[PDB]
Amino acid sequence: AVAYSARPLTDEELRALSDVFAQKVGKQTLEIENIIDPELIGGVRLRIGNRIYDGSVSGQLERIRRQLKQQIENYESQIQVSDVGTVIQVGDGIARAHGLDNVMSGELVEFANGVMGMALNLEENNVGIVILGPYTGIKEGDEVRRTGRIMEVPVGEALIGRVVNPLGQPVDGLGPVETTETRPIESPAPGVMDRRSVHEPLQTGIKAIDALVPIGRGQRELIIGDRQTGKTSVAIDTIINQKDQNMISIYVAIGQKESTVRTVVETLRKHGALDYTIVVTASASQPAPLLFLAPYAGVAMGEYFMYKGKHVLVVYDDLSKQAAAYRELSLLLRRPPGREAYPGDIFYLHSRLLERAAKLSDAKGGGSLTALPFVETQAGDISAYIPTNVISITDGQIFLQSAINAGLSVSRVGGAAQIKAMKKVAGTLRLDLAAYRELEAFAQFGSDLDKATQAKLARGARTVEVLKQDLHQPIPVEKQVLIIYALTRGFLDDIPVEDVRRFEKEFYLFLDQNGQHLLEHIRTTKDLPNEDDLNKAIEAFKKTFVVS
Amino acid sequence: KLAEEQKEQIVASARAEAERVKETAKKEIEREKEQAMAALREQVASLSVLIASKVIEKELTEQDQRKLIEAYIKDVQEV
Amino acid sequence: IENARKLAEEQKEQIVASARAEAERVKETAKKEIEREKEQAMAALREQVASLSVLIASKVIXXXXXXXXXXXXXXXXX
Amino acid sequence: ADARRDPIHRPAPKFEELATEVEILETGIKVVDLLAPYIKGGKIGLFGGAGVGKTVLIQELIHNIAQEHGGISVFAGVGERTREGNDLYHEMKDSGVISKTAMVFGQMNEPPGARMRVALTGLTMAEYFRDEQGQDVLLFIDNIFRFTQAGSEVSALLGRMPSAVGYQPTLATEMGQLQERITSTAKGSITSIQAIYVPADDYTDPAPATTFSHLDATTNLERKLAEMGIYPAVDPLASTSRALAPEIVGEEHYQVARKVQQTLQRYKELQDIIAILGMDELSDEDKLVVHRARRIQFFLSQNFHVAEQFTGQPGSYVPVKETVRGFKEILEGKYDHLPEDAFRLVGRIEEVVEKAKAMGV
Amino acid sequence: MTRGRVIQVMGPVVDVKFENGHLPAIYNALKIQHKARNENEVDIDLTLEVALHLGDDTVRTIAMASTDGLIRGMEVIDTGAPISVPVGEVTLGRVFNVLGEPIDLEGDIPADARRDPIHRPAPKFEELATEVEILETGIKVVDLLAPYIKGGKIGLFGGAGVGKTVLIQELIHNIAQEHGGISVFAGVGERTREGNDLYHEMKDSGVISKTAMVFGQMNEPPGARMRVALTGLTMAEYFRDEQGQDVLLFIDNIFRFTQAGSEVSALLGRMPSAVGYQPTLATEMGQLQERITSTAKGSITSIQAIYVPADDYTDPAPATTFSHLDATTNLERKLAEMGIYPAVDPLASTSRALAPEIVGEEHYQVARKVQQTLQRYKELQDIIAELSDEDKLVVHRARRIQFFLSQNFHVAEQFTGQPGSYVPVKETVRGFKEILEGKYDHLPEDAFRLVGRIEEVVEKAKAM
Ligand SMILES: Nc1ncnc2c1ncn2[C@@H]1O[C@H](COP(=O)(O)OP(=O)(O)O)[C@@H](O)[C@H]1O
Ligand SMILES: [Mg+2]
Ligand SMILES: [Mg+2]
Repeated sequence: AVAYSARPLTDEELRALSDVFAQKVGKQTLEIENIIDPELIGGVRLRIGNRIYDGSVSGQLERIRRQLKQQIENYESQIQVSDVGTVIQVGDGIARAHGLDNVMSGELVEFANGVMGMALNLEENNVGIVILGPYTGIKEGDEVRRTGRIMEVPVGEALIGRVVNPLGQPVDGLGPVETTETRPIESPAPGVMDRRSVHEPLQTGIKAIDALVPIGRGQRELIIGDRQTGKTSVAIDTIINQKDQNMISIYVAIGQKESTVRTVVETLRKHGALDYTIVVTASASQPAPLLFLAPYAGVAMGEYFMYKGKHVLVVYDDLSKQAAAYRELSLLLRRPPGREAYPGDIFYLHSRLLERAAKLSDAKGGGSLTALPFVETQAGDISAYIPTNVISITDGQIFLQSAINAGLSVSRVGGAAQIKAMKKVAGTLRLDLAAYRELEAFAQFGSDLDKATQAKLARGARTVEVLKQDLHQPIPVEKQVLIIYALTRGFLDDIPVEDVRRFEKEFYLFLDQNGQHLLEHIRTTKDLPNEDDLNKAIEAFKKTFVVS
Repeated sequence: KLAEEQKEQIVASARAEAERVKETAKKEIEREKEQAMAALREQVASLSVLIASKVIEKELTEQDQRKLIEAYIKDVQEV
Repeated sequence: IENARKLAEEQKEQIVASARAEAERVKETAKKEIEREKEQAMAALREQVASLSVLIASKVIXXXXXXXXXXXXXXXXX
Repeated sequence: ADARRDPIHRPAPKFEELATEVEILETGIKVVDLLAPYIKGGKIGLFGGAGVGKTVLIQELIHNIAQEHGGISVFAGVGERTREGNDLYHEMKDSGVISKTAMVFGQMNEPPGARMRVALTGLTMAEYFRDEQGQDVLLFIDNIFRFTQAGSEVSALLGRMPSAVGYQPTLATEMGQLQERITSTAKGSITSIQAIYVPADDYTDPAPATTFSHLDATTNLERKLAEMGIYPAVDPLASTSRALAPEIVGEEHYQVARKVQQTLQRYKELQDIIAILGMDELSDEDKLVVHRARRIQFFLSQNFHVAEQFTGQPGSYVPVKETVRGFKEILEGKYDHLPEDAFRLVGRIEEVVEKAKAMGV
Repeated sequence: MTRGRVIQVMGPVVDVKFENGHLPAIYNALKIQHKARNENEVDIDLTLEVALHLGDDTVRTIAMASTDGLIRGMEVIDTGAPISVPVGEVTLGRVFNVLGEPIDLEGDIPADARRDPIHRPAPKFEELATEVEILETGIKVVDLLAPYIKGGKIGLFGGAGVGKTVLIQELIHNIAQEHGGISVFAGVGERTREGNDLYHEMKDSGVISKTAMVFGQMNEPPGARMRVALTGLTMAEYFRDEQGQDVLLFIDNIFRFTQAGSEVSALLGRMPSAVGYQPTLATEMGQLQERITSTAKGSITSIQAIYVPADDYTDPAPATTFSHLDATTNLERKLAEMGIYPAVDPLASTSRALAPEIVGEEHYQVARKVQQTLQRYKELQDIIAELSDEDKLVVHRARRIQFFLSQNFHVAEQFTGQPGSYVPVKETVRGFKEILEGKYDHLPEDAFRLVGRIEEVVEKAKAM
């Protein structure tokens, strides 16, 4: 009960104010200890308990707050009130404060410096705060005030084509982001009676994935491999290929290098993929609290579009760095570690996040959200703790070898998420790939009957040469299915294996020239065209081909 | 034939890249203008704050004491 | 074929360089114009800011007070 | 609001009420019928790692059994994928097993407190039928490991000193308090089939090791067998049943199963020396052992009804006597000339003969 | 006023009590300077770094030197800023410690110089370079098979007796002579004998006029060896930002940095992570390595020596440091035993810049062809020690290719006599392409030894 005033107030006025506040608060009597602080010349600033009622000098600073007629003639000044606390501990990124009586769990608090934090534990006379930012400006004795909102991020269409951090603050320097809505970071998943089976294909543009491990809209597929196997390239090619499809892509980078993020954004801008992409970033030099909220910010941004009937795709560039950041944060709070020093709820941390991807029913609107988590292994060990934690959450996996490993890469939902034209030709290709894969195991040095000597080796070698691809050059599904159909039907068997790539390039050129009816029939029907016409076109191309 | 088509494709891609660069430069100029206007507004606001503070200091506080008491009573009633 | 591709690439690179240089020249002209406009608007909107400051102080709380405030603002600027 | 309601927590049945007897339940799976048959009133467990085939086996068993049971069934899903429950609900609604089934769902996205106390709700629902109408009840549990995992997550914040590997001090007590209410008393019976998860493919973890002691028949799935394409991936030597006795299943069945296990163990002993030296440094009897063991290991696989959408084959069902006959013929060297690949993914041995015939031999 | 007082002393860890609302910020520097009042005391000159705010006006700090002789109640001064080291042209040719005081007995830096704080946030997203460039070292094998990238990270897997301190001097010399850059060498956990040897080597070969040196010794408290790399980093950042040069930074062992961090974390009472490391291993590594970038002004390129514990490449420390590296370079003994200098392994060395979209298409193809030929020659060793038709030609070309990778350096001149050369990337690519085509198949194999461009081998053959 202390007042700051420009001049020493009359004792009668002090008594009247004290009685008024005693009646208002709920106390029989109240006494005010007025001060002689001269800086506040505008009026009186009261501090009772942990509540503050401002004076008039702050209004001038509030004038700067009202930077925004002529400001409605400086608009109007009102007695703003706030609930406050004081810091009693700070170190390693976790604070601890007194006060903050009526604070909620998960709320957002603001330090006097300008940084934000989460209210984590509400103890009997304490609040545990996690600092989302630089903690070297916070010292014991500082003041922290409430915001009255659970954690949330800004959402909208103004975020498209921008680079932001997990709190929605732009980092590309193009100016403020003008959104008008928010969504909580922690939100429930769709229920059992809100979903439906996946029945639409998501085209990556890569032949090996589109033919062997198909992905549907609303699925959760995992991409797993060692470092230096190039999964960022797969993500970038998949994002680039969605130019024509009505899809919104979101790219989340966790624990990466900011230079590589810069070059990835430059690659995206070249191919015109920033008209439908949002980038959320938290580099390796940022605090662990920020490295751990980024996937949740990304999914919160995606669900805004998903719950309107639109289709979204979200990429988490590394979940194995989110896990390490969470382990670091939880070990600083002195929680008993489990296997590999990971906490007990490291499975919950990922299962609560990947269960927000769904294919909604037609009563809910019909939207979707696809997810592509990344996990990085050590020496190709797929039976570690985190890899097995995430393998048991998703609907398949794609194992990259230090080149997809078809012995461990599978897709459950896919198969019904494929077009009929590719479903007709994928089976033969799978059998040929298996035939070569097992044959080469023993036939490295050994004579075989002509069957296993040619049909089991040359066909596999040709298909392995066909499955290769180049960077940032995705392929349409019609061309994909046509080349796979030719290979499975039997052409290329008299073409040298050193010329298949040029054969395919020239075949695409011939198609784009004089195969308009074939391509349009495929694009319109989602079924193979007439076999006689296809064979005639392939024979014409083979006749015009100059075999080397 | 195919070589000339590839040359035309390269020319078209270069033209698209140049147009994107031109649009980026125009957007940069617009952003610079917006930032300059914002900075001018900020300087005007700071000068207004300083001059208003000086004027309010020069103003008589004899009635301002009663005004502050009345405003405090009103805020007590409101809260 | 290779010679034609190289010629097309060289012409495309020359066109890109010319477009970038023209954009840089336009940027220099725009920067000069924006600086001149910033200075002129600084003077004009500084007079306007003094007037609006007198108005804001009056609103928070005639000609003679405005003149005194203008003199004080000039002294502060000096 | 006026319907009768029962509390979730109650003590277990006493010693003077249980009933002990062994009858055999038929599933139509060769590796299960032969080497580890199921009991008609006990507890059955399916251990597995991540992505090895617990869910497919659960769905196949549901499809085969729940209709033949003709009684009541309860399905409780704790800590599993929500899309799996959505698929299962519609599959049951299409097949018609609903109107004699009750379902309870607490899944991956729920807080630990909900995942802890969901198995108890299905348990109460089944106990009502058993102890009030004298019926025979089936009980399926989607993953019983999540119950102890959620308990471990809670115990840390409750303020307890951690046990080995970070688990809770009260793992065995909670597991026993849950698992001792699933019994068959003098009134009715409760046949419970449970799927158990193995973290990091470690079978010596505290939770699988503790749960191993409550089971009458167990089924262990291994990733190495699944990597070779063998499906289901049941390990034929580490899966056990208390009903594999000469007086319960018969005398021919017992001898056939024992001989098959013996040949598989002998083949397992010779893996390292084959790996380093090769097959050329073995005696004739050892080569014969390998020749029959590869055929047996491939003939333990099968094609399932619920796996048709993956591969294409319609699916198969084999009674016990046919399985015993087929393995007896295999052990006798009757089919030693056919290629080893003709034995994969077939129902019976006549299908093996047909597949070899269509292969050009 | 703003005076603290010592409360507790437990080895290298100290606690200081301050006044209300006057505590120093985290990472600040505090000074103790005491003169013996009586015969029962000693003189103290100590520096401490703030680590935690424990509450009740108490701050827990780590010490940069020995704490023997501290008495509870001695005054402590709060400087108001982190450790500040001198920067500019005054640091070229001198040797410093973690506090920025010279240790070469050549005088003191004047008190009116400019000093910069040790702790700083990384450069922002909008200030980085949008493209990828290539650093031309001038060494044939490095420039052809494992190219360097401006603003990149390189791991040197060398050792003792393979010629590492000669390669470092050659890099310093070449960069300074051709590009105009400056070099900084930071030795973390350095033996004093080896530091003395390196200093005398650099003074002999003359490069000392272009490089700054910082030493954090093996006999220093864990706090000192944890913050040595930051002093070299902030010495290089001045030349990067203020001038706009392309700067080189050498780190003598990045493993001792993590070990010192783990020791400090254990001293402060923290729960250890997997394999007993600090919980904040990745955060500390990232805070060090994210300041080594290429901005729009200049660039810092870092070469770091890495030791792999227990020969385990999946250990947490090498696994954490390998996710920042852009290239590697391995030195091997037997390549030195054949008289090949530098003894860089041409097949173990890798780089992510060897892609057709960065180095073009001719460079890429020539590099791959050289690698395949060398791999085949390596395969044929068992047979060799008339086998086939093309294998003789393969061996004939491969001997010349393997010998042409050697070079004469400007720092080996003082021992050999030859002037030493600097070979551009276009010239080395053209020479290797011509050798591959066979245009120089009619010369003795010894002519291809310790020369520069492809004309010098022809001249050597002509004169021999
Ligand atoms: N009986 C089976 N036949 C064929 N494939 C199977 C069988 N069981 C599992 N699979 C393979 O395993 C994958 C599904 O594994 P799943 O059972 O979901 O793992 P989990 O053990 O986590 O339930 C499918 O893609 C399928 O290819
Ligand atoms: Mg990655
Ligand atoms: Mg399961």
